[PDB]
Amino acid sequence: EAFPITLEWGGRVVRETVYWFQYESDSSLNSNVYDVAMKLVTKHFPGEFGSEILVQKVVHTILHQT
Amino acid sequence: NEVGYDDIGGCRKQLAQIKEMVELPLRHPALFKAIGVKPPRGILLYGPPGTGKTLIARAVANETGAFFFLINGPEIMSKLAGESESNLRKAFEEAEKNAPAIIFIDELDAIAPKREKTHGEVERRIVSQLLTLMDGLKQRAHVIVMAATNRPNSIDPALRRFGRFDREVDIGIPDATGRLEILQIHTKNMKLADDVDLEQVANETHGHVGADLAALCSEAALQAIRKKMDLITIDAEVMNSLAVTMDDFRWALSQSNPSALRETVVEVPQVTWEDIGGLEDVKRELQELVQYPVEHPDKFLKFGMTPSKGVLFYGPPGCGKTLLAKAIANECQANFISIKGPELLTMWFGESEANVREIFDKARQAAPCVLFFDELDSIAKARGGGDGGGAADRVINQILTEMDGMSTKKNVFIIGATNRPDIIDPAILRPGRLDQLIYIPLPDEKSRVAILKANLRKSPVAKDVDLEFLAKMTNGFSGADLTEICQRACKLAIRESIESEIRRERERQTNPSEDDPVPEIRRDHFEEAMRFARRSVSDNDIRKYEMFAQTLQQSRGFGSFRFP
Amino acid sequence: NEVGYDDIGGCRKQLAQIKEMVELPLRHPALFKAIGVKPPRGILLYGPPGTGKTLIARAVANETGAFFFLINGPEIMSKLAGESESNLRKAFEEAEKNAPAIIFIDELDAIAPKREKTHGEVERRIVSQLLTLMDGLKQRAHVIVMAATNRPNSIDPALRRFGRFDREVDIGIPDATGRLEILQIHTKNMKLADDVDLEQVANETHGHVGADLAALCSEAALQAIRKKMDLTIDAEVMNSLAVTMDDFRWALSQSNPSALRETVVEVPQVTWEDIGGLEDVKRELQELVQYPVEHPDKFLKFGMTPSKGVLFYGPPGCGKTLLAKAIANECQANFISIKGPELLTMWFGESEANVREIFDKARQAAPCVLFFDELDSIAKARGGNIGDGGGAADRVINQILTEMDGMSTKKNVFIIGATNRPDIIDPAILRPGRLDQLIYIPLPDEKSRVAILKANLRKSPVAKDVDLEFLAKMTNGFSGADLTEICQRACKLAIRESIESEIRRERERQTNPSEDDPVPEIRRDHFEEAMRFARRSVSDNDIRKYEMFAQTLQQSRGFGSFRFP
Repeated sequence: EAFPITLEWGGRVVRETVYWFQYESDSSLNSNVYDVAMKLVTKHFPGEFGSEILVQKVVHTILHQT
Repeated sequence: NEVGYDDIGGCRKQLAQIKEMVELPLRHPALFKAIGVKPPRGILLYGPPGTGKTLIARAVANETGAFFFLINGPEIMSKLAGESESNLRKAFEEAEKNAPAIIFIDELDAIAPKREKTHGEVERRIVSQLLTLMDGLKQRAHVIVMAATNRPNSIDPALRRFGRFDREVDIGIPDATGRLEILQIHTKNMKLADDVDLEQVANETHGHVGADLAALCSEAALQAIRKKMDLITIDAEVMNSLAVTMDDFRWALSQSNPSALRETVVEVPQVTWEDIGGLEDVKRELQELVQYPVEHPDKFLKFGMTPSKGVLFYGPPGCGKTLLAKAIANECQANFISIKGPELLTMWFGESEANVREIFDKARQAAPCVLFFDELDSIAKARGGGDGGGAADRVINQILTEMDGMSTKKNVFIIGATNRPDIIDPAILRPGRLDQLIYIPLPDEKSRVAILKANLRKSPVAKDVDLEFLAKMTNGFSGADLTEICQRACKLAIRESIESEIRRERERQTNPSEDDPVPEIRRDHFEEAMRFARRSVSDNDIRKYEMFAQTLQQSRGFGSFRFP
Repeated sequence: NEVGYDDIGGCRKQLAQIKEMVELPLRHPALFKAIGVKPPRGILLYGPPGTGKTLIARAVANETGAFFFLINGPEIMSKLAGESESNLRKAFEEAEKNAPAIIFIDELDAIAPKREKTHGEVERRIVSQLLTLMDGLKQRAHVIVMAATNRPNSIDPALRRFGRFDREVDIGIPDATGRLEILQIHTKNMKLADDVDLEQVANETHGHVGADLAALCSEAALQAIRKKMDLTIDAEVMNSLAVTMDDFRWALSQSNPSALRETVVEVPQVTWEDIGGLEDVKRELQELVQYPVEHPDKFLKFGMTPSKGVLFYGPPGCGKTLLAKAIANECQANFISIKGPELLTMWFGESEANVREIFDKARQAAPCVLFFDELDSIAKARGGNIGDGGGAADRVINQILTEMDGMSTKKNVFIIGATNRPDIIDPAILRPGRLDQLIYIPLPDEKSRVAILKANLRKSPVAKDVDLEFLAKMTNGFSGADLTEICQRACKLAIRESIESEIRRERERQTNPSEDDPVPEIRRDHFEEAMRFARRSVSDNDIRKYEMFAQTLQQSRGFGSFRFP
């Protein structure tokens, strides 16, 4: 259910594993790609300029993984 | 006979505008002096050739008395140097003697084309002569000029200044009703069998103009004559007994090449809400943003609200975005101009982004209008879903520039449409430019029934088949998929009919001694066609739009607010 | 001294169009104006030079009996300024005076070329005078003006307006039957031998036009004269001057055609027998192309829009072109082929504007099957999916999309794609309202291979002992290209053996000075030897690609369980 995505912006690298929690009954705890991408970017790349590109790439990676 | 209003059709709106502009001044010259108001000096009509602009001017002149002088551009230029100036001056000189009068300059582009198209000296002298004549026309005795040109950019801008051809009328391309009227006018002196319905050909003759329809009628009549001529200052009753038939019209229709296929068509779409029959919230949003501003301006003034410039659709491919835009344009009875993605791609490749200004001028000239941009993301995709740069590009930049320089007083509304709401340039979504995102979800069961019914509206369908069941089990299908199912069923029915006809012909061959085998699209046809059905957009595709709508437009709608 | 219809050849269809257009208005002047119709004010024939369009105009004028007046564009432009307009006015007034009449303006481009070409004041004044005269024919009665130009865009667009030149007839270039007709017309007076088969000559003389064929006939006659030069004209001596097929072949090898590059538009001679396979593909192409021309009423009855086109995909060289030509033949519809190099040339030169010209030509030749040989060529050039900095959209494919969108379904012009790499094709061209149909062309099976072999040997005098049916059985997985290669190798071996045998016979004559053909036909051992030299162009793994593509498309297809109580 979890797949790895690493942020690469401005000559940098990190290690992370995204957790997917879909199929939950409430349908709210189910993962949202954009929320996950923004959370990961802010957690690993806090206050980084031009992070919309990185978030877009992370979203594309999430979509392909899912 | 003398030309008149009833002798011209397909330009009722423009004809009424020209009447409003010109009839009152010429018919009642004394009124203008009393009120001390400025009448028009020159009305410049533009449109593709063959729209009968000369006929419009002739009718307006005849129906208001006055004197009509025609100046043909090619004729003026054909004359020797100096002779052209003499004739051009003499035209205006004489026109006043019979004032009030209307002078029609046909093919103005020939006389005064865009300066960049001119090279010689005497070419510029004639243009200066015409400009000088126009300046003196200001004080002339109720003399008006109506010059016809292909387009506003086809003539020197010096002729478009104040005191000159400053008022413009866009004759444009006739629409279905206009085509029917033109066909009626051209078929007035023709004998036609009852099978012919001009409405069918009018609804079908897309891309034709006034001249082409006359050619179509002539070709149909000549086919009738030739088909009967072989078996036969005329042959008297035999030709007086000539009767055209719908088959002759169809054949002449298939043997004509319309001259305005590539012109941007501006007309009120015939689509209606029942074509989609769903998305009540989207209907309400479109109503609020397109109907009230043009229906209740007083409400917008009473409050400090300013109409929004436009919206932006987004969702799975082929779900009804164009359908919704056309429906909203129909509801307000507003023109509709569509700009497909290939046009934007052509502008990008050819570096012709300057044409966006022309598109917006076209939209402005015909208002209220719903300017619809089908695929704003086409350029973004063409550069990679990336080439290593920002979202900015020349075509979208020009769209932004034109949108910013648009007066909210005009009722031109911009509608976007994309399948990748994330790769769109962020600038176009800024407040003041397309500041709303409307998600067009996959059609629902009721909407699916509506779209199925709309598709089959022109196909004789057996009463046995119930579209509600078909829509029930086709959950997750897009509008394109349902139209595909209908087309497949029609194809199967046609094939069955053809094979049955072949078998009947063979039976006739063996036994030289009859009813329609399959007059309706049988249930079994829809049964087999559904086997070829396939969901176009996967749930993975639905995920992108669902997440986009769940995150954006719902991220921080915290609400839960109330004053003490 | 006067020409007629029988004198003209190679343009039967266009001649019929011209006749139906002009003869009736001219033959019955008063009757025409009595009925509320206007005849063609001006017609514009065009096509590559040398097709004798002037002869067409003269023949029409003679047959209808109308007065004829010829205007030489270069002649008119030769006259010093002022005299040109006077001559034009005199010509038009003279034509009116002897009405009904036809005015044929030859080399119109010279008088009124593209507006960019015109530079001087008099050059534009002449064009303006011509336009004014054109618009002045409405008052005149029964005066039709026909002009000749190479292309519609080679003349001032102001002339092609309404009232002025509006009807256009594309003379084009003659086809095999037309070439045979032209050769028969030209060789009417020449005394020929019994060995000449003008049918075969017309078959070989591809790319020729009337003038080229006339020059070829003159060259053959002069070759015969040269052969008989040493031994006022005596009729019997010229009777002995019997031109032979050898002279015609010599002229063929010596003549330079003037229309080789011109787009060829004619009904292909291919037939389903040439490739007797894929019955399903046959049925699909039939439904797409034949029904909407032979059953127009059915679509209206059921209200269905004919499909605009279809897309092919499969291993290289397996009949993707043969099927298209066969379907065009079945409907007797003209066929236009656009090779991949043409698209590549348009991309490299950024001349995508020519796509409009291709589509215009196809539309003018309705009904017609527009065949694009390689829609993947440009995409493959940019690296394909191996490397693509940009996206699928490109200049030429974008123009194709635009022009297909702008088409009118009433014209019965059907687009057919053809590629070996369907993966990299732009998804835009597969959208509904476009090709919107994918058909997989697989490798030929046994019966198809037998048909292919028979077709490829239909011109080689093969022996009776050859078991083509067996040869197909062992050649499993061979594409049509590979079978043609087998036949080429067999014929190469046979011809080498024949020539070596003739050399041996000559050597025998030399060594022992003092017959029958050693190899009159392709012997079985020739085919046996060639087989050992053969190879399979397409491998099993590269068939797996198309198999997987088709399987992926099919898997999307579901819901085959529509019960519908």
